[PDB]
Amino acid sequence: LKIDVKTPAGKVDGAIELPAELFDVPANIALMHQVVTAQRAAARQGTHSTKTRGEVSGGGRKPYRQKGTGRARQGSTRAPQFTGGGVVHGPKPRDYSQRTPKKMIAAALRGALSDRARNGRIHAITELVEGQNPSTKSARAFLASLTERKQVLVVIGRSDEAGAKSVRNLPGVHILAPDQLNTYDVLRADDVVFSVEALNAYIAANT
Amino acid sequence: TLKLHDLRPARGSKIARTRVGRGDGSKGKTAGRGTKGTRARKQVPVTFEGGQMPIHMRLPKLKGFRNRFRTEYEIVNVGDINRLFPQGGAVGVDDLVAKGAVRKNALVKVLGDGKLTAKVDVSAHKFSGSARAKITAAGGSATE
Amino acid sequence: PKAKTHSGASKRFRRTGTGKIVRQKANRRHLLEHKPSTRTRRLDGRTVVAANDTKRVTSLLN
Amino acid sequence: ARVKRAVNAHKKRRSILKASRGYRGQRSRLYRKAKEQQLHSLNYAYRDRRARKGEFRKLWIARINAAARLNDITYNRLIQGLKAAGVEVDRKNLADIAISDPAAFTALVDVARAALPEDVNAPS
RNA sequence: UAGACGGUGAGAGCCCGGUACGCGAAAACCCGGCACCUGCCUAGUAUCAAUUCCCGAGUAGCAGCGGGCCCGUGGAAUCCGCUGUGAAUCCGCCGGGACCACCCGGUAAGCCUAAAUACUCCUCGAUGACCGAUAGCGGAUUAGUACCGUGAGGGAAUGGUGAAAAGUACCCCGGGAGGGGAGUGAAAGAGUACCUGAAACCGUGUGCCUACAAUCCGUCAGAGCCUCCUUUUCCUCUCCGGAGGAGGGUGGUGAUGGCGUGCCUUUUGAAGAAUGAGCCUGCGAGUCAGGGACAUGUCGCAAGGUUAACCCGUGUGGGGUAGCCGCAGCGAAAGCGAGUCUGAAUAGGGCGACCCACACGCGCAUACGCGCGUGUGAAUAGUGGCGUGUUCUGGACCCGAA
RNA sequence: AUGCCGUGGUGUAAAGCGUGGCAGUGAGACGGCGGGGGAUAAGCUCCGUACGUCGAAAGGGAAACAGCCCAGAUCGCCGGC
RNA sequence: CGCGGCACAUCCACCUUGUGGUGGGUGUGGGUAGGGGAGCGUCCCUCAUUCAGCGAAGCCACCGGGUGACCGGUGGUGGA
Ligand SMILES: [Mg+2]
Ligand SMILES: [Mg+2]
Ligand SMILES: [Mg+2]
Ligand SMILES: [Mg+2]
Ligand SMILES: [Mg+2]
Ligand SMILES: [Mg+2]
Ligand SMILES: [Mg+2]
Ligand SMILES: [Mg+2]
Ligand SMILES: [Mg+2]
Ligand SMILES: [Mg+2]
Ligand SMILES: [Mg+2]
Ligand SMILES: [Mg+2]
Ligand SMILES: [Mg+2]
Ligand SMILES: [Mg+2]
Ligand SMILES: [Mg+2]
Ligand SMILES: [Mg+2]
Ligand SMILES: [Mg+2]
Ligand SMILES: [Mg+2]
Ligand SMILES: [Mg+2]
Ligand SMILES: [Mg+2]
Ligand SMILES: [Mg+2]
Ligand SMILES: [Mg+2]
Ligand SMILES: [Mg+2]
Ligand SMILES: [Mg+2]
Ligand SMILES: [Mg+2]
Ligand SMILES: [Mg+2]
Ligand SMILES: [Mg+2]
Ligand SMILES: [Mg+2]
Ligand SMILES: [Mg+2]
Ligand SMILES: [Mg+2]
Ligand SMILES: [Mg+2]
Ligand SMILES: [Mg+2]
Ligand SMILES: [Mg+2]
Ligand SMILES: [Mg+2]
Ligand SMILES: [Mg+2]
Ligand SMILES: [Mg+2]
Ligand SMILES: [Mg+2]
Ligand SMILES: [Mg+2]
Ligand SMILES: [Mg+2]
Ligand SMILES: [Mg+2]
Ligand SMILES: [Mg+2]
Ligand SMILES: [Mg+2]
Ligand SMILES: [Mg+2]
Ligand SMILES: [Mg+2]
Ligand SMILES: [Mg+2]
Ligand SMILES: [Mg+2]
Ligand SMILES: [Mg+2]
Ligand SMILES: [Mg+2]
Ligand SMILES: [Mg+2]
Ligand SMILES: [Mg+2]
Ligand SMILES: [Mg+2]
Ligand SMILES: [Mg+2]
Ligand SMILES: [Mg+2]
Ligand SMILES: [Mg+2]
Ligand SMILES: [Mg+2]
Ligand SMILES: [Mg+2]
Ligand SMILES: [Mg+2]
Ligand SMILES: [Mg+2]
Ligand SMILES: [Mg+2]
Ligand SMILES: [Mg+2]
Ligand SMILES: [Mg+2]
Ligand SMILES: [Mg+2]
Ligand SMILES: [Mg+2]
Repeated sequence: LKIDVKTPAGKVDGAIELPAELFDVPANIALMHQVVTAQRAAARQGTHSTKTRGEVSGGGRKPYRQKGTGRARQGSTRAPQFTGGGVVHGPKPRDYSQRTPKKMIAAALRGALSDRARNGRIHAITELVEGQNPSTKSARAFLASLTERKQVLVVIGRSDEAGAKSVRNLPGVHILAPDQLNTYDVLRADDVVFSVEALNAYIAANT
Repeated sequence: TLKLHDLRPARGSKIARTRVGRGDGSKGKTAGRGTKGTRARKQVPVTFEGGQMPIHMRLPKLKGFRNRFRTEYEIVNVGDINRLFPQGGAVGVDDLVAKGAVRKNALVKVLGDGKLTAKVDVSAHKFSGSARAKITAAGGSATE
Repeated sequence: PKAKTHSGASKRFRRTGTGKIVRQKANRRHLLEHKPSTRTRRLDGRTVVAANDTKRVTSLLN
Repeated sequence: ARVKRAVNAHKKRRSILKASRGYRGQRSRLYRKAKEQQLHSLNYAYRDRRARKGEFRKLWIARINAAARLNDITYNRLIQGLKAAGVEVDRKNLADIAISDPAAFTALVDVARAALPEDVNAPS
């Protein structure tokens, strides 16, 4: 309900009040399983392909006369029972995106962020590096003062570039913009670390 | 905390697909067809009744014509006015769209089903004959 | 694609307010001199499509 | 995902061929012919587990009948005599006493012969 | 600011090529600026007049025959061709679905025109709940090659030693091939016939059975023999050893007795002398698209539900009300509307709405419940996702003609 | 005589009915009893039968033997009727 | 019929008194076309976790387990 804001190399300056209609929502698991499935279904590429019997090279003529040879009648050399023939019902390029409604997408995101806020997993900071040039060493030590856990979602504003560069190649740290929060990256994370500008922009976009 | 390995669908939502033609312990060789005739390799069209004159040619056509220039109204009942506006006042076409009684961009028409007990003052198109009665008998007016 | 409805069946069947499917009745267009008025009044109007035809007629209308 | 078939398909092939060890010809060597014979072998086995309950009874009755005729009675009136005397020993053990202890089988005939009615041909 | 990816003697951010990030161009090409240079313009304007002239010609229109429009010649407009006939310059002409009148709209028979859209032989940079050598391109290999055909054409098969070639010096048998010993290597249980090395199939050795018996070749009953472990005194060398026998137990085999008509397909009925199958290994058949259709499971919102193209973002995120479905029906329709069509009907019938399970009460009815308020607070509803079944249109489960 | 329709009792779980989803089948065979065609022949052919079995039914009997007689196999037992 | 195991329907009891579970009766459980229900094995991806040059896969053999598809252990071979 109330998150104290900490500073890089320092102490608590202020606090943010999380609104209860956005961070204290009861979590629907059947709803979150549908949204997380639909995002990984949209994440696919679907570039898998085979050839049918009409698309394998050659195979136009009838290879011998139908009656009088003592062989089974065949009709084409690229039938699917042959070696080198076309695939029957094989893969073709598909798109797997789904049509999950807007209210179901927004409710799963609130239900995942409510579960982190209910467990003390939301952290508010002012910035990652306290200067203007990036430094992974100083930014790693500051996240270790917050967390001891392997998966960390850092939500910082897109204009802030020195903070984003400072936590890029840290393993187990995912960066995204405040208007790109979704259910998969929040349920993968153990600790969601907002910036003070990033958390105020998420609340103001949802009142 | 809920993690990605704690999510599972609602019971009964995801059911298994029937894979047909995969041995004798399931739907076996013929995959539910059984026959040796048309239904064993092809579909039969719905319009075909074996050769006699079908139901969509035995019967006569429905009589009449469609009016090309037919105007259509979106309908609101005066009993719905009593529930939507329990204080009375002016009721326009824009006031009925926001209250969900009627669709956008269409001519409205008040009908007289229900009990109007409030003092409303409603502007619309084409009042019903029993709707002009109940509006004035409740204390209001109805103009075009 | 998109399912095309059946043109000849939509000229012969329609739906009521509750969802019944109604039709008109045959033996009425011509040869009407030897038919008494007890018969043309029986063949007048509309009746509901019988239960043994309602599955195939509903799929022609859809 | 293209799936090769062999890791799954060889599972039932190895087990059919182990159940057919000791068959002669193609019936221990080839999977298609070992499997036709396992269909008959497990029907024959089912058929014979229910048949040997009658086969052993057919063996026991033959030995009770042989031992009773040594003690000048038939199998026929011996079974009437033991039902009349209330001796509920079954034919499995009555053909086992007849071999290992012939004196006790003579003591059972005298119980069966005494309980038998005076004229067996007279009506009940 | 680098934990991309690959290499390196086995899972490397710190060993190598790189990566993040930055730096770089003689000349040619491309793009742009500024100059040269090249063109264009500097006399019209305004008011009034209706007197005249002009406003795209073998054209429009008309007719015959055709083509195409939702429109298959129809009452057939608008648009195009061929044949005949053939105007008018604004009071003109053409269109507004035969046609006429009024009215509205526009000025055919001259020309040019960017962007929004389509495509990828090819270049560069990436990517995959794509393939991994019968797959994936026909082509990882002489590949459109070898080969087949007079020709147009058709059209294959063929990858892997090891980290390193250190690819076995030397000796022996042999004409060689091949081997044996040595030696190399972590391993030749990796030796250019080379990673792993399955089955069919082919030998050699060994245990049991079999040369007087009629066998869908198995199954149940069952003796003996062979093998390897164990219970009771004995060889008690006794910790030994199990040394031999007796009992039990595995594993192999099966003298002998009974029972016993292959599998598939297709049929009234097949062991059938009906069909298919020599054998093994590998491959070979209900799939996919779509805000489709009907029905259901399930989730979200709910008298509402939901967006499409599109827009913005590193993405699966946020916008986007056009639309669709629900919201009142009845009627050929005009129409009227909890009703409405038919009808002369205040007749009946069709279709459609319509609660008594109930407190008080109102003229009340044996107590019953007809009508209406406050509910006693009656019992319902749609729509968008995702499963699944059927289905429509597509090759539509797969193979097969003449 | 049976059969058929109605009704009142009594009995009887897996009867009946309405409306949806998905079917398959629409070549039958012999046996009993009644009839047609045929020569009152056919392992003939065509109908009737709250008749039966096979089809799709293993087990026991009929020497063998889909359709006849007995009996309907959840599995195990070296029990009994 | 007897004794023992399993399954399904129904009834009777209860434990959040059907989303179900446990217990006790009675009944039922041949089956082609076909309908409904519930599962085994192969492969790929995601999250979590755990093995592996002190030997992964694959293969071979022996010993065992399950109501079925099938599984597990141990050893030999082998090299990720
Ligand atoms: Mg072709
Ligand atoms: Mg062909
Ligand atoms: Mg291919
Ligand atoms: Mg969206
Ligand atoms: Mg699917
Ligand atoms: Mg088959
Ligand atoms: Mg078939
Ligand atoms: Mg059929
Ligand atoms: Mg005809
Ligand atoms: Mg008429
Ligand atoms: Mg008349
Ligand atoms: Mg043998
Ligand atoms: Mg018996
Ligand atoms: Mg790497
Ligand atoms: Mg480097
Ligand atoms: Mg002009
Ligand atoms: Mg013309
Ligand atoms: Mg035309
Ligand atoms: Mg001309
Ligand atoms: Mg007009
Ligand atoms: Mg012009
Ligand atoms: Mg042009
Ligand atoms: Mg253009
Ligand atoms: Mg391009
Ligand atoms: Mg490329
Ligand atoms: Mg190839
Ligand atoms: Mg040549
Ligand atoms: Mg040598
Ligand atoms: Mg050597
Ligand atoms: Mg060495
Ligand atoms: Mg090795
Ligand atoms: Mg070799
Ligand atoms: Mg090898
Ligand atoms: Mg002999
Ligand atoms: Mg004989
Ligand atoms: Mg025949
Ligand atoms: Mg049949
Ligand atoms: Mg044959
Ligand atoms: Mg034969
Ligand atoms: Mg043959
Ligand atoms: Mg209507
Ligand atoms: Mg009426
Ligand atoms: Mg719903
Ligand atoms: Mg039904
Ligand atoms: Mg017939
Ligand atoms: Mg047939
Ligand atoms: Mg018949
Ligand atoms: Mg007869
Ligand atoms: Mg006959
Ligand atoms: Mg008969
Ligand atoms: Mg039988
Ligand atoms: Mg039966
Ligand atoms: Mg029999
Ligand atoms: Mg017999
Ligand atoms: Mg008896
Ligand atoms: Mg039974
Ligand atoms: Mg059954
Ligand atoms: Mg079946
Ligand atoms: Mg080893
Ligand atoms: Mg694998
Ligand atoms: Mg195994
Ligand atoms: Mg192992
Ligand atoms: Mg192994």
